[PDB]
Amino acid sequence: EEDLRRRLKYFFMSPCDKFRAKGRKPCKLMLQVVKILVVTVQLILFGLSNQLAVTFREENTIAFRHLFLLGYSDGADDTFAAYTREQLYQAIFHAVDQYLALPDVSLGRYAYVRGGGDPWTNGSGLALCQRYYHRGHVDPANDTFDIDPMVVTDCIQVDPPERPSSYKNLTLKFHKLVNVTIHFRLKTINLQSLINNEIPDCYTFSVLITFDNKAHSGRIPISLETQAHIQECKHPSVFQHGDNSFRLLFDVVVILTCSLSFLLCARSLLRGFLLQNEFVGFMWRQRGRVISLWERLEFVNGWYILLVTSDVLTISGTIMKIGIEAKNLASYDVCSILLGTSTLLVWVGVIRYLTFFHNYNILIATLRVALPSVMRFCCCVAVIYLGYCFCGWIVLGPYHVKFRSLSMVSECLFSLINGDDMFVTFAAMQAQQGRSSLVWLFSQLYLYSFISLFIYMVLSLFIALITGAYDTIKH
Amino acid sequence: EEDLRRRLKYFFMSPCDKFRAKGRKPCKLMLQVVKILVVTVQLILFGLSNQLAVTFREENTIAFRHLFLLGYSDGADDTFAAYTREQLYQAIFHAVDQYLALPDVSLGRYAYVRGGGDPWTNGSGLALCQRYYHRGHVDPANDTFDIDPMVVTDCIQVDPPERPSSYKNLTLKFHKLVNVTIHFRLKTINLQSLINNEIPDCYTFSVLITFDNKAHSGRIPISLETQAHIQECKHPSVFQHGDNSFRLLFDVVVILTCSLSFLLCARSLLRGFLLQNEFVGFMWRQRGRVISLWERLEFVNGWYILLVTSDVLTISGTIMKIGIEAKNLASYDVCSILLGTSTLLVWVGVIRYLTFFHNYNILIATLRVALPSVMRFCCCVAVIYLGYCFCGWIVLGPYHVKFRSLSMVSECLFSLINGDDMFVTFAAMQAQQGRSSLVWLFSQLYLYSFISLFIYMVLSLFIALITGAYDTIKH
Amino acid sequence: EEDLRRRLKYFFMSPCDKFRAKGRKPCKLMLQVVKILVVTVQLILFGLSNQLAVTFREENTIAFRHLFLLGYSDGADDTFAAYTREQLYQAIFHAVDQYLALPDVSLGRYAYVRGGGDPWTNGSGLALCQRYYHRGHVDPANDTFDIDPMVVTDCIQVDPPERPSSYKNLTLKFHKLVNVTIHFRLKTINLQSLINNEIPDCYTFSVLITFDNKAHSGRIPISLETQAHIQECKHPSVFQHGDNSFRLLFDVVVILTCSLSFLLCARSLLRGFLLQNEFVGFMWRQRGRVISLWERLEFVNGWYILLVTSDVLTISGTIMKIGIEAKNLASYDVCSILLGTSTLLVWVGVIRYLTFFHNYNILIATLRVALPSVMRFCCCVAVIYLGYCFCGWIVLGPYHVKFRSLSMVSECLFSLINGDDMFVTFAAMQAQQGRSSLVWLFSQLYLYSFISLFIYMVLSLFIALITGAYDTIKH
Amino acid sequence: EEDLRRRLKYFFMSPCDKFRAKGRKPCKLMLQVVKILVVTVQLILFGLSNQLAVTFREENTIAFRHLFLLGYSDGADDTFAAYTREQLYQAIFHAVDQYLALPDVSLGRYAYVRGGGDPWTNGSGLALCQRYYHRGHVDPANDTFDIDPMVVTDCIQVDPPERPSSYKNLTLKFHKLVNVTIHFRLKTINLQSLINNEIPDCYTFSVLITFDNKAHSGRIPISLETQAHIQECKHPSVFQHGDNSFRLLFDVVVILTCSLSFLLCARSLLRGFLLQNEFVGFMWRQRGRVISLWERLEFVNGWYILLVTSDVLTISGTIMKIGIEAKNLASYDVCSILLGTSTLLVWVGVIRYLTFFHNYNILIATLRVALPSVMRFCCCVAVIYLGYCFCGWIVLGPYHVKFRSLSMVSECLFSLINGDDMFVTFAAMQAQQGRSSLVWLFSQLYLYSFISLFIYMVLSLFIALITGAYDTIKH
Ligand SMILES: CCCCCCCC(=O)OC[C@H](COP(=O)(O)O[C@@H]1[C@H](O)[C@H](O)[C@@H](OP(=O)(O)O)[C@H](OP(=O)(O)O)[C@H]1O)OC(=O)CCCCCCC
Ligand SMILES: CCCCCCCC(=O)OC[C@H](COP(=O)(O)O[C@@H]1[C@H](O)[C@H](O)[C@@H](OP(=O)(O)O)[C@H](OP(=O)(O)O)[C@H]1O)OC(=O)CCCCCCC
Ligand SMILES: CCCCCCCC(=O)OC[C@H](COP(=O)(O)O[C@@H]1[C@H](O)[C@H](O)[C@@H](OP(=O)(O)O)[C@H](OP(=O)(O)O)[C@H]1O)OC(=O)CCCCCCC
Repeated sequence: EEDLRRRLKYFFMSPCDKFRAKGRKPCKLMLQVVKILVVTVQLILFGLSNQLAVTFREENTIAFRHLFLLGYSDGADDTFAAYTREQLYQAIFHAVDQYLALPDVSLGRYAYVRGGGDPWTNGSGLALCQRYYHRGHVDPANDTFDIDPMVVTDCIQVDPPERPSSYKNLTLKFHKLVNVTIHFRLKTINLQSLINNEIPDCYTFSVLITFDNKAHSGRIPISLETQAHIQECKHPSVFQHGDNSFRLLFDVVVILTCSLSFLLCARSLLRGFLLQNEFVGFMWRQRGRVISLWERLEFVNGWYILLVTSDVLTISGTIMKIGIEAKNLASYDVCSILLGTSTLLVWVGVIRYLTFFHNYNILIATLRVALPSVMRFCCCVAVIYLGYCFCGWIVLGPYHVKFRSLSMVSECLFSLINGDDMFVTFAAMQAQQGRSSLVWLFSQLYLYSFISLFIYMVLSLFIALITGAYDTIKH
Repeated sequence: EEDLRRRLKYFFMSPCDKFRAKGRKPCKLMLQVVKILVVTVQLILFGLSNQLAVTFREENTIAFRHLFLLGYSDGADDTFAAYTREQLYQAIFHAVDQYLALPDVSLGRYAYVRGGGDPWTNGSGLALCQRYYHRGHVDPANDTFDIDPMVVTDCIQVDPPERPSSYKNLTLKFHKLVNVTIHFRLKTINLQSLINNEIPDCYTFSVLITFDNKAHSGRIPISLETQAHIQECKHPSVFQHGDNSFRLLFDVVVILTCSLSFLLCARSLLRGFLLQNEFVGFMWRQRGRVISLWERLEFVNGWYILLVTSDVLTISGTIMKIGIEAKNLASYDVCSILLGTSTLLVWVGVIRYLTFFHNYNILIATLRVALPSVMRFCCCVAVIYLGYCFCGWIVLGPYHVKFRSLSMVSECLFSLINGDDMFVTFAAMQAQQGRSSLVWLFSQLYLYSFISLFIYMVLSLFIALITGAYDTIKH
Repeated sequence: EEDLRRRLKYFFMSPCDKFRAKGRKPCKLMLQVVKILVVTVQLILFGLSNQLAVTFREENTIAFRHLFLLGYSDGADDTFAAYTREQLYQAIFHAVDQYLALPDVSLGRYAYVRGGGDPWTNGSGLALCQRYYHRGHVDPANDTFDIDPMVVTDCIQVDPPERPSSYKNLTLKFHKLVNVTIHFRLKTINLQSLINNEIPDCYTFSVLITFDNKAHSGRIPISLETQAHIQECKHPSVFQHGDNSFRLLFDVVVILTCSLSFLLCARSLLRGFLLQNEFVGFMWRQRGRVISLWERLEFVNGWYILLVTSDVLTISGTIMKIGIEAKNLASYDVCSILLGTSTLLVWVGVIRYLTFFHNYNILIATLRVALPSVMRFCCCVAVIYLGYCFCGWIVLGPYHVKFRSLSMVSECLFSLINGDDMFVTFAAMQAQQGRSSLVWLFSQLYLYSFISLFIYMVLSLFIALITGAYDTIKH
Repeated sequence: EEDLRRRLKYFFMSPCDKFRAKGRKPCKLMLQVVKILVVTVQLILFGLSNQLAVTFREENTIAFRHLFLLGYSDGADDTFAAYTREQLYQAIFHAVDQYLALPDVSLGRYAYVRGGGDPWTNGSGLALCQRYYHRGHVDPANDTFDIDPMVVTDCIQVDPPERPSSYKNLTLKFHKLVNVTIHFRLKTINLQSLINNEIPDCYTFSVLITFDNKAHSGRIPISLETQAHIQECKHPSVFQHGDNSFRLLFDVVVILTCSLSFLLCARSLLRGFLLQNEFVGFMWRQRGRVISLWERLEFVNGWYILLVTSDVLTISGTIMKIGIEAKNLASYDVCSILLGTSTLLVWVGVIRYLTFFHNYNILIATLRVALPSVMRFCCCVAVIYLGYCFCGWIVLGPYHVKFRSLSMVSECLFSLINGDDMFVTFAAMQAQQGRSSLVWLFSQLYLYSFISLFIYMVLSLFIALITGAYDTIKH
């Protein structure tokens, strides 16, 4: 520390002592405070426009399941099937007879498409199709079965009449069938213009009823899918952009203020790297050996590496959100994560504002001392925790529904050590008590030892590691 | 401490040492003990009269949903709707045909109103009305839509016959409709006079059936509302006030005894302010600087500021409860909070009676040392906790019902760190596993990191702060 | 300690040092070990005979609800009612037509009673009765109502024919009715003689169908009750007492061995009282003042006061269980508590056998040091906990079902601080969000402050009191 | 320690110091690392072939309950019964009429058996049978009942016609019947050859419909059972073993590599026993007395005793899994436990690899110091915990369903101290509030004292034992 006491001990510095040494107003500091009030308000004005366009989308799918499926009651979306050979005829014919008489029984003013796509012809609106094996003759107890898997697509085409036969002659070959699908499209007008007070959207659905039979087990599940394709509709109206000028000028400010904060925060990371040369350069190997890949990262502080990354995640989400004016992108799964994960990192930066206080620093710096010791112990438990996942998946696998796959076993074993759906899993074991009573005896040894290891001892380590790292900050 | 050792060290004083110095019987202390046995008994005699008048009110609404709605089974109050154009005709006509034949199928002896209100005429009892746009012609794929929002109120009036046509000619214009409401009123006699043994009340309901269609999505929810308007009914009977003299003389005692305790407790706050002049006045800036806005509030003790406020909340609730004899106020939401929040503060004052013991003081004064350190750490977590609310609301928003609004996200994320409805949220993510499988991967990173931060570390700080503030009271 | 070092320091004594001083085999100690293996085996042989006689009793009530009630589906035992005036005629007539044709549609071989009781005549088996007000004429909007409460009992009597009219002329006066009940009895033969291999029991039920209308709110709940009256049936068979001699000789051993242990344990309490005279008698007020109501109870040890009481509870339950041979007592609610609470106290006496070990004593004597400090703090919380019960019962009372009475509020507030039915209570508040939106704002302040007081601080005191009383046993 | 400092202090040795003394590459150590990647991949390739063969098995049983049972809706598998004498005729006849017309209404191409088993004749496919008492005449109120238990098996035989009467004359004797069963078998072809691309399996079911009446209580539960008998089906096809050569050569590697690791790990246990002779042999009773059955087990380390046992459990599960090629064994309950429990012990051996680090050893060796003290305290609680099981089973036994047997009481009392199904048990007590109101008062003393003993104190001992054993590893 020969020459640069004025400069190297100005880098390591509390921001409240900036006024005493030289003094300049915090135009560097309060720029990040603006980012709190600019990014959050962007998300609320976008999140309330996404909430409106889903509660209309998911309430046409419910209205499509009652008009197009035979005997649909609420709550049954997985147990709804067809078990006889005459219920599958009555489910296909009811889905078409309600399509050929749609604007006389349904309310909402839907209209047909006269489609010209790939699973349609030149003048069709409905296309029910079959898939089955091209050559097959199976018979149990006379075991000459021949399988050549090649799907045969025998589509049936019918058009909708509006202003005032060849599908009833349908054969399915039930010992050969794979699945029967139904394709049609409907256009509607979103009449939710109370909040917009301007031109609303014009939607175009795509309903897919699937009579899937892949298990070949005498059970055909029936479902319904939609893909709400959204674009503008050609209006003869005028002056839409009187209210459109209140939302697009606000989104380019985020492109500015997060990138204007990307200029200043990254430059502070350049200034921290030039002072690495000034420090070890004049320390000309004086204390033997200086750099051991730990003294270089002292200049690199963990808060500027967070705001630089949070500016990249924000600027990659604002460009995608501009694709709502007229652009033909339909991907809200990517656009919402890039805005959502960035907003998670913007808010946790306020802890740095709470860091420079002498009474909050004790409550935070224990989470930097214990953060190695907690994460070290999490590797001694995630070896044990992966042990009970493979043992429960193959023994309690055929008999129970909760223990079926490792995406579901690791959710039912992790919710059971925190105290939820516990007696439901014990009471489900006793439905197989008389049925193969040795599995029930192993399911009592499995569900008593796993629950009394991660609650009574392993959960009690995480209490003792924080308290053991709380006495070492003031004693 | 020159002159007032007899007086300033009589203010700071344990109440059990009052007898030794001068000595007077505790007519100041035991007045608050009477307030325990006067306010609580007021609430139980009022709470058991409110319980009787609601279990009659909410069991006529259930009886109105079965008589007036077509196909109403229990448990369905949100999934009950109408999806075709003929089920809405059969739901309006069944609600009127059971109104024009009400005293021949229903038990309970209801009677009509012959109403003279604002949505009625001079001689009507039932008024079904429409609302629709005044000028509209929408059509998808021929996109000339014109909207001028102005509700048109085409009410239909019909009267009930009792002693031994123009509504069947109803058209709704389903591509233009907003909502269809139904207004009528019924009067009944509360025959629950077992506990009263005197004149009971006479009610007048107001049933509102709402065929609301605001989403314009092919789904019309059906509901029913009541506002039980309550006043007396003109009796030719005599001597009601033989049992009425057991409840109104007891309520003016609370007006006395809480205000007589407002005279003595506030005067003790005046006496604590005059001794502020006697203390710092004769300390004529002797130790440099005395008052720094912390030494003034030493005279202000936190228990007399609580009982003064609890007397204002009580006296503002006793005046409102007098409006049950003959007054025409109908507001129980304000009257019950003013009594309920006051009773919460009366009971916690008993801790002051448990404060002056040498074995309970250790168990309470740790909650005054740790109360800063817990509340400081709650500000370092409510910044993180508001981070995960915005990230979960826009990503897991369209796909799930629990994560729909911040009034519901902050209830499902807070119940998940205490161990409830945990596996229900994990099993609801896997219904969208094949459907857009990148959201499911983010919902595993979101629901494993949020749950292992506020249970394994942050919940383990609150254990270490109490223990760290429990060793500093006896070591 | 002058004279009785041989005797007073033989009273205070570990039982493993009994062999070294004088020496006698533990016929005093191992008598209590026999009580472990005699009382527990009595309960299992009695508990498995009570389990068999209830699963037959509660599976005739389910079979009676399907044969005698119109439209009874499972799961609905509180929502089952009758809302129109014609459904109450069809529910009474179906309960009688299935009684007059019972042995032709029902399986089980039930038989009639030809009853001679108090609500019957000389030759009747079925008695449907009415109760209504003797003088009443109520009318809303012409408010001259007169009430004279006196029940009029107009019973209708009909007899069952078996070997090959005046009830159809029934009028109920629905604006005057109170309730309509139905009384009959059936006799059956318990054919579950697989485990008995001797004469089984012969039952006589009593079915009570109640069309109760006390609310007068247009809703009549329908229910069914049974009282299975049990005695012997007059058999011409012989040699029942070949298997009866395996269960009554085993129950008089408990009358002996618990009372033979009442002779020795109470005599040890007499011997502890005579040595109180020998101790303070020769201490002739030597150290000033000796007895201060704490030194007398040093001789009284807390384990012999437990086994004496556990012998009284056992001997009062064995006498009652003898009333199953031929005695006409029917009270299993008293007999099972006297056996159950006694068995709870027999098992916790084994801790005394684990007390005399130098490695288990540390784990138990912390529960005698902390047991004052935990119970002192439980009085500082049960004052706060009773505060939130009265505030939640009157504000969240009319709007919600869980917060209806203090027998239910104190179960829903206590299960919410341990982590169960938490999000169910938050999601039930938002069904009244638009309906009177100030109650919903108070229900967020009520259900966030109560849950973050008894989990984050008050639950963290009980961890700090045990740890603070665990360092004071070895440091 | 005279002669063998080179040898006895080479046994006690960290494996990272093996290179410094003599030096050889870890072919002993990394063999166990191969066992991680060989046993786990064996379980995933076997677990995904068991998952496919169960989701076909349990989706034919659902398809059999809708085709063969009258009025079967989903969710009712215990409440489905028959209560009148005409519903049992309509349930037997519907199960046969859908069997004699099975290949005309059902999809899946099932075929009959023409069975030649023990409950069949020479040319039958369906066998409905009766069981009843051979001599019985019971009558209540004329109490001459005679019972001679001997089952009479009156089977009725009928054959299925395919290419284009004596069962309708059936009498059941309902006052004498025991149960009515139905036996038939069906063969189907598993058409799930997408993942196999070769010859699939050929199944043969066995459906058992049971009209069991053992309670004789007017309720006959109806159920359905299957035993999917699996073997090959005689194919005229060729070249199945092109894909079969990818799974059987991988399973004999586990037979090698776990037994090749059984040669080296057991030899290390032989070498630890020869050095017991070298240690105490040259210590010729020098320090008085050496071996006290604690110094012998110092050579026996707890990790080699675990891998030897885990090799026996693995080699006993690989031999059983070979019985899937052509062997006629059908026992997956034994084969999955021998693989599952072995895989649990393979994964926990990785803790030994995390043991030899100076920062993970503190987090693990506390679980060897506290493991006595936790297990000692678990014996002082499992005496109390067995006390509340017998007290709750006989008092809350007849009235409630959750407290019915000790296999269910010990699951509902253990899930209640961890915070699950808590308010469900409190709300179930209040359904018997008016009915025998002294049991309800005892159920509040029972469910408030048991829950505030094992959460507020006993759960707080396990936190204080870990923290008390964490300060004794670094202070
Ligand atoms: C005369 C008009 C009517 C007044 C009738 C008065 C009848 C009588 O005998 O006087 C008592 C009076 C004390 O009452 P005083 O008016 O001062 O009131 C004090 C005041 O209420 C404090 O807040 C009380 O403390 P705490 O909240 O309880 O902790 C305290 O209660 P307690 O100590 O009373 O328990 C009181 O001292 O004496 C004196 O004034 C001091 C000596 C000067 C002599 C004054 C002689 C009157
Ligand atoms: C004679 C009538 C029948 C009595 C048959 C008696 C047969 C015989 O051999 O006498 C033993 C008797 C001791 O029994 P004793 O009647 O005093 O009974 C004592 C009493 O039961 C204590 O409560 C026991 O303590 P603990 O709850 O176990 O902790 C203790 O048990 P234990 O120490 O026995 O284990 C007993 O000392 O001796 C003496 O009286 C003292 C010497 C005076 C000589 C008396 C000679 C009889
Ligand atoms: C010749 C027959 C085939 C044998 C081929 C042998 C090829 C060769 O180079 O010999 C090595 C052999 C050591 O192997 P050795 O048979 O004694 O086996 C030891 C044994 O397996 C221990 O349990 C191992 O400890 P750990 O579980 O790992 O902790 C240890 O492993 P490692 O130390 O090996 O890693 C072994 O020492 O040397 C000696 O015998 C001692 C010197 C005497 C000279 C002996 C010269 C052969």
